[PDB]
Amino acid sequence: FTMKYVGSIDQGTTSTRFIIFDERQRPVSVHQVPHTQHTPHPGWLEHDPMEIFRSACKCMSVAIAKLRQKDASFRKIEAIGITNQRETTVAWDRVTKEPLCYAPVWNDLRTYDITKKVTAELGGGDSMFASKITGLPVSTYFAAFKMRWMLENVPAVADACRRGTLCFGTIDTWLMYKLSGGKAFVTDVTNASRTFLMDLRTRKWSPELCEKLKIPMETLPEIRSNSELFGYVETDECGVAAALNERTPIMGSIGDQQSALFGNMCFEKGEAKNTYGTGCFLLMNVGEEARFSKHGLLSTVGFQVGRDGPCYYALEGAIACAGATVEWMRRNMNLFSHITECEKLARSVPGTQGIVFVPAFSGLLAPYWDPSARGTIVGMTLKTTRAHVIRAALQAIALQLNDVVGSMKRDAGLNLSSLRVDGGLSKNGLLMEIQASLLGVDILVPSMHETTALGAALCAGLAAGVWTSLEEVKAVSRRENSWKTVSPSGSAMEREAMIAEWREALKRTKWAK
Amino acid sequence: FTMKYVGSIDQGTTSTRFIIFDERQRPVSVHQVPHTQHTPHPGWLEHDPMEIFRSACKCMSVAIAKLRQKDASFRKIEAIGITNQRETTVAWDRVTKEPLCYAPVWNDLRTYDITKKVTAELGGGDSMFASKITGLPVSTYFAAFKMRWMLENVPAVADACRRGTLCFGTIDTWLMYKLSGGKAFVTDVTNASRTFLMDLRTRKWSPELCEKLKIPMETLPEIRSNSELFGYVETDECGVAAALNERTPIMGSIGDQQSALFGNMCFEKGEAKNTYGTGCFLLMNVGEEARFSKHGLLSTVGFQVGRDGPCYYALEGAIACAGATVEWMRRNMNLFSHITECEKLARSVPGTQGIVFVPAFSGLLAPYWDPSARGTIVGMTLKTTRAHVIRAALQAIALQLNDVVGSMKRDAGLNLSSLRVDGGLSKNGLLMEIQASLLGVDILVPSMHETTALGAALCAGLAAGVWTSLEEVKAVSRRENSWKTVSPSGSAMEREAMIAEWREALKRTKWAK
Ligand SMILES: O=[N+]([O-])c1ccc(OP(=O)(O)O)cc1
Repeated sequence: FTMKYVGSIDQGTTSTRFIIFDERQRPVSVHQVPHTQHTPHPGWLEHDPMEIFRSACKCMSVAIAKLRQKDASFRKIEAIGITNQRETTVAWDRVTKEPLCYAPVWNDLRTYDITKKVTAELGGGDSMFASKITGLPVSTYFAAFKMRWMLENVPAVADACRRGTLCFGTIDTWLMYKLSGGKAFVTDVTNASRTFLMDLRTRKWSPELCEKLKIPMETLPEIRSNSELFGYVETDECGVAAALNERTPIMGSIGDQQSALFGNMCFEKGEAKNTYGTGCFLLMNVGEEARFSKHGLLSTVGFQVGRDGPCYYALEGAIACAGATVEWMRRNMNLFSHITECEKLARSVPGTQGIVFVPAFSGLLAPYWDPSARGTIVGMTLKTTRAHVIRAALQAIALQLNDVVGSMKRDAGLNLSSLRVDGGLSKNGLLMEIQASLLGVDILVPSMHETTALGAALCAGLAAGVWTSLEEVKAVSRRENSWKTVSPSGSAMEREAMIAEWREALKRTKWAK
Repeated sequence: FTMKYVGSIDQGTTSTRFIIFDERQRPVSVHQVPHTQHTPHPGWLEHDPMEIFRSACKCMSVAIAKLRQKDASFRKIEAIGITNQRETTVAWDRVTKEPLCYAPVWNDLRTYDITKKVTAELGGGDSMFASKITGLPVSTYFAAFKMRWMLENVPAVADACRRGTLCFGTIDTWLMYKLSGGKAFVTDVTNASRTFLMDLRTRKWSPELCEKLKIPMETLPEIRSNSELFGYVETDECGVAAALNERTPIMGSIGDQQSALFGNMCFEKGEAKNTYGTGCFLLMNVGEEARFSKHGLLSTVGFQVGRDGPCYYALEGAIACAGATVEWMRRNMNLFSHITECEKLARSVPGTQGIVFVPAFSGLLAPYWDPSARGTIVGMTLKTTRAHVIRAALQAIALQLNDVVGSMKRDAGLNLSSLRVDGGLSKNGLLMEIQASLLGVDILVPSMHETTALGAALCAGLAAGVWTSLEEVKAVSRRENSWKTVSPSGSAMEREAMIAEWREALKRTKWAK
């Protein structure tokens, strides 16, 4: 007769949150705790993994306490799910159970040398040399290269290898270990697919790649699915085992972007979501068979519910961040003071009237991957004003979105039936409209924006029988969490012409070096 | 003897001033009357010649009246100089003593069709066909075309020519005619060199060009030098004769840009001035023989002191968007509000850190005439701020002058000796510093910034024997009216880098259509 509840640890780049969902998929208690963004050298970023673990734990205790106040009958959480910033890589010790050093983060660039050394000496100049095993190019992001760095550069890690005590893992594995008090060394397929060490289609580790990249398989955890028993919460770090009252299984684990994909109900092929945040990503569910990319996209696991469940696959494109760009204009250029001005300034003109603004501040991502491109504005006259500039920026973000979707259609051989939006600037109507116009499809916007956290809880709830199937999940959602829907409103010669402007502008972005 | 004074009528585009100078060259009295800007169609601008005449007479009597009140040694004006907006052309009747229409202004675009006709039907498509005679390209600015336009399109002008009663003249000629009572019908070599009817080398009306453009040599006045007896003031309009008290000679006449060149003492070859106004006009003194441009620059007369005395020639170049760029950043982009904030913001960063801001809003004038070039910013990152964008705008202005100056050096076979500056933007200390650094010459900023008015006052005063030579003229200024100097303060590698970024950036400006 009382509510069943599922727990979600959302371990992000800048903070950690615990969200408790009820069986109707509503966030009923939340707590958030930030952690320190250590940047020792230009271009490095690094996290304290004990800080992360303690944050996770504080979030669970405070969230649990806040719910108890709201619902005094609630005795236990059915299960806990983990979603996490991917690729960020932790090194720890099997016996001390303690980190050997700080965790270099997804967008950290200390792995640059090692990246060229790998392309050159292991894959003769082709970045895409192992893209049929991993689904990925050689890039600074991926875990194996951070792993490599910490073996070369960090004495205690180099040391711990010798002794057979060295564990490596992405943040899912790290949290999941420490929560288990040391008893669990596992990872899920979505996180593993970002190591550069896993085979995309088998979802097993690749001895070819470990051997080549010089990573002892002893260090690596057991790959499992996203939805199944990973272990139990058995730490009393900030009272957590106490607050949970019963022993609580961890039955969900999944990378943030996939988790947003899962939690926005993109279960069918052609369904896709655009997430905002510390980084911005478009993922498309492409179906049961992997799709590789000739147009600079990543091939990756969408989700796999259960060991024997079918594996859904995805293509992934990183774009510009509406948010970063908007904040830059406000805080660096002073083109407005508060975010409400932004949309009105953009709305106050009927177009860019000639200008294009390519916000390639740290290179061009998406189907272009040009790290020499820098932020550029073209076409300005004495009549141009900050309204045009702000507008052009929002157009620019829709435009890379479109080139990325273009690339996805080609690689995947499918259409994008719908785009779901989530992360902050899904709340800008004008942007949602231009996106809607340019892609020629609908843009869904949930009123329960909390969908990244939800994915992991759905994973954990499915596994534990809170919800019974993907069908029930979808139904409860349709029934409980409402969803605004933005429809296209463009010509074709508008679309063709705005893109034509865009094409010419990109030619003028090459700057660095 | 007693104290001597010289008056200067500074007849500009938006207002007329009268400045009385004392023999130490200090402005001791000023009055300024504006006049109406008639814009009968887009791109057209014209002026009321009798309103301008009345403004000049008002300014004279008020400035005089004000001076008697504050200076008991001021008995009379020894001579009057006239400086004027060039190219603006007035048509009047020898017997009614009055205009037959309003006066098309220098930047008036009604002459467009006529100049296309002239380029094809007389140049075979080469706008430079008569540049070796005139020093000038075919353009809407120059007076013959405005003369042609009024002949063709203003029935009263056509008629007056037929009766033999039509007078054409640039503003100097008109002012000197009406002040004369209708006696003097004269022009000075600097004004005449902007007509497209003068042979640069001889300084005579070219019978061929008058014949070819079908402008009759009977409509034109006598070309004299800048400094000599032109006539006397013989009107009592707005009480001017009663105020002058004693009969007063007119002994100086000089086009505004050349007047600023003279007033800044640029008497030797290699000496130049730049007015930093809305746009920039740079003039270099190239010496005693004409020099023709192979970089699109204008060849003109600099000055001529005394009838048939030595005649110094100049090269002239513009930029369109100097102060307009500061202003644009203020009103269109909100990068700042008060005008003091501009220099403050630009100093707050050590440099542009990668970015170039090419402010070619109305296109590139200067030695790379390109109307397809538009406003563009390259090089931006998330570290970029309005401070950087502002500093880059200062650098841009300085980089164009550099390019302009570079072309003058090539055209003349001379080094830039030094650059004297005036205009509002010369008060921007950082811009002058950046400019000295790039040109590797001293920049001279006069504290008495009334340099246009002074040029004409000096011409009149030399001719009247208030000052006896140019050496004396220089001596008094160096002594009395103190100059600030700004020396180069940068490395040759910072110079060469900034110019290399500038040249790279210029290749990205092509946009319009
Ligand atoms: O540089 N200009 O374009 C420009 C030049 C002169 C103007 O008017 P003035 O200052 O009264 O002569 C106004 C604008």
